[PDB]
Parts: sequence; C-alpha cells; structure tokens
Amino acid sequence: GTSQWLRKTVDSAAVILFSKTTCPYCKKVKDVLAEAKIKHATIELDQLSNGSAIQKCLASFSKIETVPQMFVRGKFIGDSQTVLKYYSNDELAGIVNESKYDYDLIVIGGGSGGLAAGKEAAKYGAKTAVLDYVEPTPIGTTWGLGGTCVNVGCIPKKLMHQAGLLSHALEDAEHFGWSLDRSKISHNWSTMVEGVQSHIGSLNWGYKVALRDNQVTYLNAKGRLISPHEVQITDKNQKVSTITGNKIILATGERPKYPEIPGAVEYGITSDDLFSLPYFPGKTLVIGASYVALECAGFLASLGGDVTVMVRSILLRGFDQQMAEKVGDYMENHGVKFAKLCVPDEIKQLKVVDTENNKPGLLLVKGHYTDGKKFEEEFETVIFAVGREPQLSKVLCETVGVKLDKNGRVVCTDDEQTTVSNVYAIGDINAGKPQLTPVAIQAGRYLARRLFAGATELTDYSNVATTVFTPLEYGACGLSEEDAIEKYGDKDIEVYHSNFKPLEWTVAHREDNVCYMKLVCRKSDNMRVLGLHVLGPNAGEITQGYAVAIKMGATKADFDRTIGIHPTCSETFTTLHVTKKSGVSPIV
Amino acid sequence: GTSQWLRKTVDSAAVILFSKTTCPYCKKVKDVLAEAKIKHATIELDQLSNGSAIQKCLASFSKIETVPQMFVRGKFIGDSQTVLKYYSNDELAGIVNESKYDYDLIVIGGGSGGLAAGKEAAKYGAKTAVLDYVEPTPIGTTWGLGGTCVNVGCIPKKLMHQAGLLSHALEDAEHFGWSLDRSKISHNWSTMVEGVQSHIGSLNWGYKVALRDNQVTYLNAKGRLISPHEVQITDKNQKVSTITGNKIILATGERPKYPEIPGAVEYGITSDDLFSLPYFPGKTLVIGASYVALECAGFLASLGGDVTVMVRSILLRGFDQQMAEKVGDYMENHGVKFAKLCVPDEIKQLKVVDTENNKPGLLLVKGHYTDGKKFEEEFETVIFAVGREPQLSKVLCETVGVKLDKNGRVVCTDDEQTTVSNVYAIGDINAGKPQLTPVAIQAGRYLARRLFAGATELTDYSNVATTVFTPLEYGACGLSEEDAIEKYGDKDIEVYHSNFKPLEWTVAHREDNVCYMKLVCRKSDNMRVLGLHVLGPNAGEITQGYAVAIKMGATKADFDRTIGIHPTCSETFTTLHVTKKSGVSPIV
Ligand SMILES: Cc1cc2nc3c(=O)[nH]c(=O)nc-3n(C[C@H](O)[C@H](O)[C@H](O)COP(=O)(O)OP(=O)(O)OC[C@H]3O[C@@H](n4cnc5c(N)ncnc54)[C@H](O)[C@@H]3O)c2cc1C
Ligand SMILES: Cc1cc2nc3c(=O)[nH]c(=O)nc-3n(C[C@H](O)[C@H](O)[C@H](O)COP(=O)(O)OP(=O)(O)OC[C@H]3O[C@@H](n4cnc5c(N)ncnc54)[C@H](O)[C@@H]3O)c2cc1C
Ligand SMILES: COC(=O)[C@@H]1C[C@H](O)CN1C(=O)c1ccco1
Ligand SMILES: COC(=O)[C@@H]1C[C@H](O)CN1C(=O)c1ccco1
Ligand SMILES: COC(=O)[C@@H]1C[C@H](O)CN1C(=O)c1ccco1
Ligand SMILES: COC(=O)[C@@H]1C[C@H](O)CN1C(=O)c1ccco1
Repeated sequence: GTSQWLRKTVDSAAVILFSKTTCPYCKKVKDVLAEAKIKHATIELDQLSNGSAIQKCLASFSKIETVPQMFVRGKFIGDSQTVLKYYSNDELAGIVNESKYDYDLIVIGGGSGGLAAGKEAAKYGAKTAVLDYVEPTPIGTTWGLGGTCVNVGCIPKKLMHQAGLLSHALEDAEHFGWSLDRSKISHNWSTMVEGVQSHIGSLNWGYKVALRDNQVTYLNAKGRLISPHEVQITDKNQKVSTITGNKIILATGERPKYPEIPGAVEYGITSDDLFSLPYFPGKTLVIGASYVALECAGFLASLGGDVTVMVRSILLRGFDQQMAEKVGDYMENHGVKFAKLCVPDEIKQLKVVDTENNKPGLLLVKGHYTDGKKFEEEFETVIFAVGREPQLSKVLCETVGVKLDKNGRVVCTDDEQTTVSNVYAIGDINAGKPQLTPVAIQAGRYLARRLFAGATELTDYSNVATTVFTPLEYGACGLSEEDAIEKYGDKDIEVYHSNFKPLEWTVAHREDNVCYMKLVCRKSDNMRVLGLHVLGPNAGEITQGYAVAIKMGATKADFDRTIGIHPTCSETFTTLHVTKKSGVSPIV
Repeated sequence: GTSQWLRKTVDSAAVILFSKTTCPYCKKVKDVLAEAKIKHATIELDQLSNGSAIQKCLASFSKIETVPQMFVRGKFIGDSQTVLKYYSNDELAGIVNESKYDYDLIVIGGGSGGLAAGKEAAKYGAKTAVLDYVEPTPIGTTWGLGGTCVNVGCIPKKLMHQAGLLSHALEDAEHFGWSLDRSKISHNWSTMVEGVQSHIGSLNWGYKVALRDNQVTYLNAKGRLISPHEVQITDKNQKVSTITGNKIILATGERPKYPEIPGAVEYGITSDDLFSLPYFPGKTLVIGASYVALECAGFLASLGGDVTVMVRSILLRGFDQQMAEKVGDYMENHGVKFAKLCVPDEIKQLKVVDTENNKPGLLLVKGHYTDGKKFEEEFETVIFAVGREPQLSKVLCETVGVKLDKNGRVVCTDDEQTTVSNVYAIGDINAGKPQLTPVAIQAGRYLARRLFAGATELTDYSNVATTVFTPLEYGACGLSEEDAIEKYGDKDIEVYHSNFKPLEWTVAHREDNVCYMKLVCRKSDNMRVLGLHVLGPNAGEITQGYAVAIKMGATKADFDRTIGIHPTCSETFTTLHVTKKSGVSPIV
C-alpha cells in the first residue's frame, strides 16, 4: 500500500519535495525554492511512521534512497547538488514550468466548492485556472464572483433574516425599559438591499484579490468540457478558444426551477432575483414549501409584508415532520398565510412592473386544491421556490464519458472521481451528497490536497448538521424520528423531549411552550443518539457543537454526565428525561 | 460488591419495592401502593444484569428469594399476600409512616442545590423538610424562596444583560432599514427592575407550589445543626424548636464580602442590593474584577451609566488571561473606565440616599495605586464585588464534628459525604467544586437518588463549561492555555486560533477583528483538546454542545472531520488551522 500511495502521489503532484526536518541539505533546497518563488508540497519523512519504507520506495523513481528528492509532474528532478546546479545556471524556472498541458488544474465554476479547491491547489504549486460565468435570470439579473451562497443564497438570506429578527428586538426593548414605540417604526426595503449588496460587493472583490494573490488565473468565461483534457471557453465577447489541463474539477452548481405553466417565466421571480430587487415585493405569494420558500416567506412577513405560501403536499419534505409542522405553526401564528394542498395553473399579468416609480406590478394567480376546488387571488409579486437543478448538458459534451444519474447529477466515487479518471466533481452537482456550502468547501479543499500534496483524508458526508433560518429557527443533526423508526423498529427507539422558554422571552411576554427539542435514541446500542432536533432562537449556534459529539458516537449517557451552562437555551439538552412512550407532557 | 450495594440500598431507602416487570403479583402491589398514595422507589430485577445475584442476596434480609419484596426504612415488610393483608386491615399507612425521626431528609438551605435535592428525594417516598431563611443585607434587602441564582444572581443579571444588549440592537436596526433614531431613545431603570422582579416573583411562587405538590414541608426558618440528627430551627417570631432527620443535606450557599475599610458597610452596596434597587445607581464605581464585577459594570454602561471598575491586580483571576484581557479591552473601548493596580482606603458620605425623590446619594472614594500614588473621586453608587464566603459557624455547631477547610468550606468525599456519616453537603459550600448553579442541581439530584432509590452514579466535576456574560460574552470549557503549558510543557502544547466577524456585524458596521476563538491541544495525546475558548455573541449557546465532545475526549481530528453549519459563528471551530507557533496572523 505504501508503494501504491507513493506512485499516485508522485504522478499527480505538480511540484513536491521529499525531506526531513533535521536535514541541512533539505533546508538548503527549501531556501532556494522559496527565494525563486517556486511553490511546492513537502513531505517530511521523519514525521511519518511509514517513512523508512517510503524512503526505500523513492528509489523506484529516482534510483536513490536519500533526502532531499524533488519531483515535477511525475519526473525526478534531482538531489541537493543537482537542484542548485539548475538554479546557478538559471535553468530551474524552465524545468518547473515544463508541462504537457496549459494548467495542472482547471476548475469549471467559481462558487463555494470551486474557489476553495482552486486556492488550495495553487498553494502546493499547481498552475490553476478558475472559470466563472453567471447566466442571467429571465428578467436580466446577474452578479459577481462567488457562487450561489455568496450572491443569492446563505449570505443575503441570513442578513434579511436578521433584519426581520430586529423587528422583535424593537418590540422587546419596551418591556426591558427602553423608551421607543414600536408601532410608529417602519421598514425601508431599498435601504436594506443597498446595505446587503454592499457587503456582497466586498465579497466579490475579496475573491478576485485572493485568486490574484495565489497566482490563480481567473477567467470570466463559460466553460465546456469537450474531451478529458480540453476545455472550450467562451468569453464576454463571444470569442471561443480551448485550454488544456491535467486534472479537471466540475463545480458548476444549480439554478432555480420554474413550473411548466403559462405566465411563470414571464411574470414570476425566484430567489435569484429577490436579493437585489429594487422595489419591495408588496403582497406576495410564495409557491413552494422547501427551506428556501419558508425562509423567504418568513422574513418578508417580519418586514411588514402580506405573505401567502402555497403548499402542494407537505412542508420541508425530507426533514422530521413533527419539527416541520411546529416550524409552520409558528409562522402561521405570526402572520404568514398558507394555502394547503394547492398548486398553480397559470399567472396572468394585470400591471407591468413600474421601473421608474420603483413599484411592483400586479398579477392574478389561478390554481386548484387536490379535491378539485378552485384558487383565484391577486398578488403584486409571485416567487417560485419549487426546487433547483443542474444543466450539465451545457457544461459537458456527452462524448467525454462522464456518467450522470436520472436527475442529471454526476455519479462519483467516494474520492469525488467521475467515470473519467482525471475528472472530478464537487458541491451540489455530486449525486447523493448534502447540498450545503460547508460540504462543498471541505470536499474541494480535501480533494486538492489529495491531488497535489499526497494527502489521503476523504470527506465524511454522514450526519452533517443543518439549520433552517425561519422566524423561529430549526437546527438538526442526524436522523429524523420517522427515519429512525423505519430503520430499526419502534420498539428499539426511545425519544427524550421537552418544551422550553428562553429567559429573554420572559420579561418580553413571549410564548411559554413553542420552543421544543428532542433526542432520538437507539435502545439496543447503549442509547446511541441517532438524531438531535431543536426549534428556538440561535438554533444554528446551539446545534453546531453537538455535531462533534454525534460524529464521535455520543449516547444519552454522554449528554447526562455533561453539565449545563446557565442561563442558556442549549443547556436543556443536558437534563432531558421525559420519554414519548411515557405519555408524560413535555410542557414547562 | 453486590451484597455491599444491597445492604446500603436497603438501609437508607425510605420505601422501596423489589420487582420484575413481568410479574402480575408485583403489578398488584404497585396498584395498591399507588391507590393508597404511597410513594416509593422501585428496582426491576429483570432489567439488571446483576439481578439473579441480587434476588439471592435479598434473602439475607427477608429469608425469601422471590419478588415482590417491600421494605420500609431498612425493615422487610412483606411479599404480595402480606402487603395486601396490611392494606385490607387498614394497617399499611401506619407501617410506612413508622420512623425513628421526624423526617427521612432535612435540607438546610432552599437554593439551587437544596430545592433540587429535596424534590428528587420526595419522589421516592422520603419524608422531606426544606428550610430556607434569607438574612437581610446591611441596608435591609431581602427576597423569597429560590437561592442566590433565582433572586440575586444568574436570573436577574442575565435579564439586565439582555436589556443592555438591546441598546446595540436598536443601533443596528437603522443599518438594516428600520426608521428609528437611536440617539433619541433613553432607558428607564425602574421600569426594567419592575419587569425583572415580576419574573422573580413568579419563580418564588413556582417553587412553593412545587414543594407543596411533592408533599415537601417548607419551613421559612433559620436552621442550625446541633447534633448529627438534630436541627434547631428559629422562625420569623424568634420561636426556637428542634426537629430530627435521618439524613441531613447542608446547602446554605454563600454571601458577598466587604473590605475592612471605613464606610464600606455603611455607604456601599453589593450585588444582593443591585437587582432590586429602586433608583438608577448613576455614576458608579465597581470595586473588584471577578465575573460578577465585570458583568454588572458592563450592563450598567450599556444602560447609559458612567461606570468605573477598580482593579487590584488582574481581571478574572483563574480564567485564561489572554481571554480576560480581550474581554476588558472590549469593555474599555465601549465606555467602561478602569483604575488599574488600585485599592480603596475609605468611603465618605457626602449625600444620604433620597428615598422619597428616588435618587442615590453621593460618596467620596479615597484609595491608592500600588506605586503609592493617590486615588480620589466622587461617585453616586459604590458596588463591592470582592468575593463571596460561607458563614457555617452560624449553621453548624462545632461539636457535631463536620470538618471544614481553611476557607470555611465543607470537606467532602466524592459522594458528597462529610466527616459525619449521615450528613452531606452540596453546592457552593462543598470545598473544591466549581461554584455554579447546574453543578449544584446535578449534585443534589444524583445524591437524592443514591440515598433513596439505590442509584450509584456520581457527579462528575471535571471540565465543566462556563460563560461570562460581559457585553461581549466569553465561553470556556477545560484548561486555560497557561495551565495546560504548566502541566505538560510548552513543547507538548499546540494552540489553533482565529479571529472572526459575525455576519450580523457586517451591515451594522461593527468591528472586524475583536471576536476570537482558540483550541488548546496536547501533541503527545493525539492532539487532544485540553481547552476551548470563545469571545463573541451568544458564547454560552456556542460553547455548550462542545462540552459533550470534550467530556468524550475530542481531538483536533474530531473537530476537523465534523462539518460546519453556515452561516454561524460556531462553525469557525470546525476549520481552525493557524497555530500560535507558526507566527501567522489570526486576523480575518
Ligand atoms: C436561497 C438559498 C439559500 C441557501 N442557504 C444556505 C445556507 O444557509 N447554508 C448552506 O450551507 N447552504 C445554503 N444554500 C446552498 C448553497 O448555496 C449551495 O450548496 C452552494 O452554493 C453550492 O456550491 P457549489 O460550489 O456546488 O456551486 P455554486 O455556489 O452554485 O457555484 C457554481 C458557479 O459556477 C457557475 N457556472 C455554472 N455553469 C458554468 C459554466 N459552464 N462555466 C463557468 N461557470 C459556470 C455558476 O454561475 C456559479 O457561479 C442556499 C441556497 C439557496 C439557493
Ligand atoms: C451575581 C451572581 C451571578 C451569578 N451568575 C451565575 C450564572 O450566570 N451561572 C451560574 O451557573 N451560576 C451563577 N452564579 C452562581 C450561583 O448563583 C450559585 O452557584 C448557586 O446559587 C449556588 O447554589 P447553592 O444551592 O449552593 O446556594 P444558594 O443558591 O446560595 O442557596 C442557599 C440558600 O440557603 C439559605 N440559607 C443560608 N443559611 C441558612 C440557614 N442557616 N438556614 C436556612 N437557610 C439558610 C440562603 O439564604 C439561600 O437562600 C452567580 C452568582 C452571583 C452572586
Ligand atoms: C410538514 O407540515 C405538515 O406536515 C403540515 C400538515 C400538512 O399535511 C402539511 N402541513 C402544512 O401544510 C402546514 C402549514 C403550517 C403548518 O403546517
Ligand atoms: C442532513 O443535511 C442534508 O443536507 C441532508 C443530507 C441528505 O443527503 C439529504 N439532505 C438534504 O436534502 C438537505 C438539507 C438541506 C439541503 O439539503
Ligand atoms: C486580566 O487582565 C489583564 O491581565 C489586564 C492587564 C493587567 O495586568 C490587568 N488587566 C487589566 O487591568 C485590564 C483592564 C482592561 C483590560 O485589561
Ligand atoms: C470551570 O468552571 C469553574 O467553575 C471552575 C472549576 C474550578 O473549581 C475553578 N472554577 C471557578 O473558580 C469558577 C468559574 C466560575 C465560577 O467559579
């Protein structure tokens, strides 16, 4: 296995030095490389229990067994005397830039995964290009470098969530002694958007600076893989050319779907458009029931909007459904209207958007309930959140040989390799993986280290924690209660649960028994915690630390022996005792 | 060991039933006991791997080996036929109330620990009395049932902390688009206090109801242990009497100290007085540098006060000192003044408190710096936070034989037993233990279960997490960096660290590099996490979940393989990489 690792490491590393921390000759080569601004990976054999065997195996490539040994793109370059010879004769720079391809790495897609992968690879001396292009929305919206999260996802949506949370802070401040009168305060949508977009602009610029400072080539051009090593690019002037690369990472993400009904594309919008919208949406219908749909409906209501959500079947399909219903009940008691068991049939235009007075238009929405009854109502804005999909037929010629699944996503091995050996895929287009920004970043960083620095660590996709930033937030890690019961049987599942009330809500006169948490446990495995669920303020901060314990195999007993921090919401996890089987009430 | 456990369980349980879940005779005895309102512990032998051996050992007390077997205060009462005989002849109630003492348990002290212990014991049939008396402060302040945390500690202090946090929420709301003008809003101290005190009143009442519903005798009287089983009580009319109890739990807590200088007791106040103060303190000097001192100074500043803290040597002695300095720097940049290396010599009265106009008085404070230079300044309120101490000479006759340490706290074994075999001590008076409310509650609950239900689990006092609720909060679990280095040597310690900026602070234009976190790790033990530290918003919610992982022995690798939740502050722990040895900057 050592010999098989060494061959794979030597073949794919761009520039790599085998060394020992105690060798003055290695130190001498390091200095020359640093002085010449030659970036490289380094493996210190004296810090690996496998080092003696590795030192012996190197002779299979170089015919020597000593350190240092420097390699460039699979070719042994020399020991100390030889590297310094190339330096002194001004031959070293041409040797380390010698390649069959233009780039060691081409990343198609400049988002969460692709930027992480490209920056990490360049750190070990891989000559890297990152391609990013943003196809405009139907109404023309576009944005800068960074991907979906930075521009039209996690970042603007949580900032708008905070704007909505501040409405309750203003209400609570009177009870805590502050002299303001909440009923005389209003919200200005365009002032919010200007502040959100200025932060996003600082992120766009930060990414371009980071790529420049890592010597990464940034091309604002649409990429198409036409053979295993050839990428056809089209720039902003429609000029077409081809570049070559040794390794390819596909990281192109997804975009919103529209339903196939009249008026949807013409007159509706999606989350792509919402976060830079120049006018307040007004009376708004959200079609869909995903976390995107409920998060946007939630902050629109808190900012004073008249908001309706149209639900085809259930809320948050794929999440614990007891928690999903508690999430929606809270929203429905705090202003959000729901049209349940309902789908749309067409959108008709009554008024065109007023681009000069900065005002929305007006629409008539016609639909029907599952029993056949009719839906008909007017709205100023209609937002579709009915899922997201990739469009890899635009990215990937089918003759290259990259296998896709029934949904159009890329079938990968557990090290992100596609069915073409030099081509990898990360992020939302990787079939079967959780579609989250921290997953894409970890996958891209770890992959770059395996390709160019001889690392072995894989990304672990199991028990990845999540948080839904609805007006009352919902954090989770592990299995839903119904999934656990399906897998192991009701008799082997124990559920501990409790309501709770944040101390902050007492003087503010908020609700007694709305926040809720539970632990879903396996009796026959020492009461292993299979899933953790919490509905309450700051739910993502609450949940995150427990993700480490669950990764380590925490049991109910581990939660019991750990002491709480008081006063907090999170401490309620350390003293749970009421079981669902007992029938005892969970109320405070 | 089984035989030794069984004897200890039988001797101390008040009412206990040995049973099996599948026995209809046991079910029949259970029903009779439930119908007669006889509370008891129950041990189901079929759910213990030790059950066959226990069944054999019971015959050493009862001369029978079958189930059910019912015991009262160490005496075997009968099997099925015999218990039903006593029931039918109306003899059972007198048998189960037969005792050498008035009470199975007397708890001296009605606070966090004592209330928890008393309620848990009563659940297993122990006849329990809880004694609570609140000696008034020098100026006359007193309060109701619940102890220091409920009335003059964690609960009011965090509610006042929230009042102060809402001042920055009001400032931030303008940047997020809300139409308020922060500079025209003021705070009303007395309106805040009225709301805080109404919540506290609901807790006082909740505890009296809970004791009544658990059949616990509540005596509002001062207790004194005069022999191992005799408690002398003095009531509100100065009437003196004696009650007896089998087991005794001491849970009397501590009170604030005053420095031995002229004017301190006469003219200053402490945290005991602050949380119900009828007037705003005005220009305020806080003498001390504990977490109590900095927490009170912090919210007083955020509520508009002119506040000075006088520091004898260092801030937060006993906590990580890099974190302590970051905590104080933030307070000093946000309005709190510090007089460093300074102690007071006297307090002189210039104006008496105006009880009718609802106004503070005025004082002249004279002190000196450690180099000899003089301090002299006028303040309206002077608050001493220079530590807390017990006064067990008032609680405990020295002839009883309970050993105290040099600081006046009770020397206990690892099951909370004192040097007198039937007397135990929990909470802040237990020598050497962390002085926190969740520790006192766990100790009291677990102890009651060992005494009266045959449990074996001990309280684990190691690696208990904490949070200091200063204006920017500080959470910690495990060793400080300097303690880790002292124990293991600098060469064996690695520290990963990073600054961070909450997403909420970006649009609000708050500081870039003030929030900070670090992990203190042991190289020679697989990079075990010895301590975790975080300075930022919601630090107690952040820290709590990680306490479970640290209890389980988490390593740096466990933090690395766990994926973050985005966008959160807590996720920064999952991607730490900059080491202190590297010298690389931790800034964003
Ligand atoms: C509204 C919303 C809210 C979300 N909130 C969260 C949240 O709170 N937390 C969380 O963890 N995740 C959240 N997500 C998910 C997160 O945004 C994604 O998981 C993440 O952005 C996926 O990263 P990626 O690298 O796979 O792709 P992306 O970030 O989508 O980047 C792909 C990039 O490649 C570009 N591209 C596409 N085709 C080509 C081509 N042919 N040539 C060149 N460039 C191309 C795209 O235009 C895009 O810029 C949210 C998503 C949405 C829609
Ligand atoms: C300002 C402040 C803030 C704090 N904040 C926190 C925080 O955020 N988190 C945290 O975990 N901890 C906090 N603490 C600590 C916490 O309050 C204590 O650890 C906890 O209250 C100790 O519980 P106890 O049962 O040991 O005693 P106590 O809660 O002090 O209860 C003892 C009771 O017994 C009574 N008593 C005394 N003598 C007698 C007698 N002879 N007869 C009858 N009754 C008697 C006392 O009057 C009192 O009512 C704080 C403390 C202070 C002072
Ligand atoms: C997951 O949610 C549900 O399952 C509930 C019951 C129903 O079947 C679907 N549903 C809702 O539409 C809803 C709206 C507000 C609260 O719940
Ligand atoms: C547990 O975290 C996940 O992301 C899970 C993992 C699994 O693959 C299905 N899944 C999701 O559908 C999801 C949640 C939010 C966006 O997608
Ligand atoms: C623990 O704190 C310290 O150690 C610093 C340095 C000094 O020795 C003590 N000290 C402070 O008084 C202080 C005030 C505001 C920030 O720090
Ligand atoms: C780690 O948590 C603790 O409480 C530690 C444990 C240790 O006994 C010393 N100690 C304290 O002095 C302390 C902190 C807050 C109040 O007291």
